[PDB]
Amino acid sequence: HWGYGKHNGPEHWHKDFPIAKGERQSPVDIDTHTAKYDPSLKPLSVSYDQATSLRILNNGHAFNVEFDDSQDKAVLKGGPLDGTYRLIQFHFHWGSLDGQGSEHTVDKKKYAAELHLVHWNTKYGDFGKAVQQPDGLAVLGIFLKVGSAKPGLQKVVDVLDSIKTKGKSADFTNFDPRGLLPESLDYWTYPGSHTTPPLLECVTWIVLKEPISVSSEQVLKFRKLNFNGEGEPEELMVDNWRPAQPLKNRQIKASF
Ligand SMILES: [Zn+2]
Repeated sequence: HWGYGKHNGPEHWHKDFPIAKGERQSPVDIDTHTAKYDPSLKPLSVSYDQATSLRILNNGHAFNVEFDDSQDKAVLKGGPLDGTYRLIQFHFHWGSLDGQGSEHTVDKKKYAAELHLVHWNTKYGDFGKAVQQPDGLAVLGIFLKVGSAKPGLQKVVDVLDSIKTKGKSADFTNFDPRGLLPESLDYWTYPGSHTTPPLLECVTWIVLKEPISVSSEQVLKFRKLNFNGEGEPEELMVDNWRPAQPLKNRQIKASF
């Protein structure tokens, strides 16, 4: 099936998911000079004090931190959004080297990694139904640069050993997502899609301007993950990012 290799990479996805070359595909390049300042844009509201993490899993394309979304426990509202979005999971995209890894780019600049906090619109009742709506999801994107270590991230780094290969999972309770947020909530927003198959065009992108710094050692551990299942040839999980897609008329607005 699809992956990030030469034979099943992003350039091949269109064959199985024709929407690959749709009109509101993601990620894109954020041109800071063309992005439009919108004063009608409300401040983001991140309510994660009562978040409940459950576990972490290696799905063979990335690692996911799953949360209990049976109640309005960890929610996102305000900004360009209408209604309440519930956090379901978070994952990252990274590279083989520090000069690449982000999906979205700023003025063509690539970051070391990119964190995705995925949320679904409650009016649709479940994740599965939300992915069928134009306003079904809301993903908060955060860039990672290499500098100083991120204390909040270390809990996640230490558990990777446990989910080395495709299909493994481990209990992961009492993880507070708040340790991964930058100081500023200033952002860019545009309508787009998921960055992995089914690449459904149901996402309201919310990309934070201010990146979070992670240490060399922390990102190094990400790079030790495997795409492959256990007992199979070892394929390091690196460069699990999709290249920037055409804006195609769409407009990127700024909250600042
Ligand atoms: Zn993602």
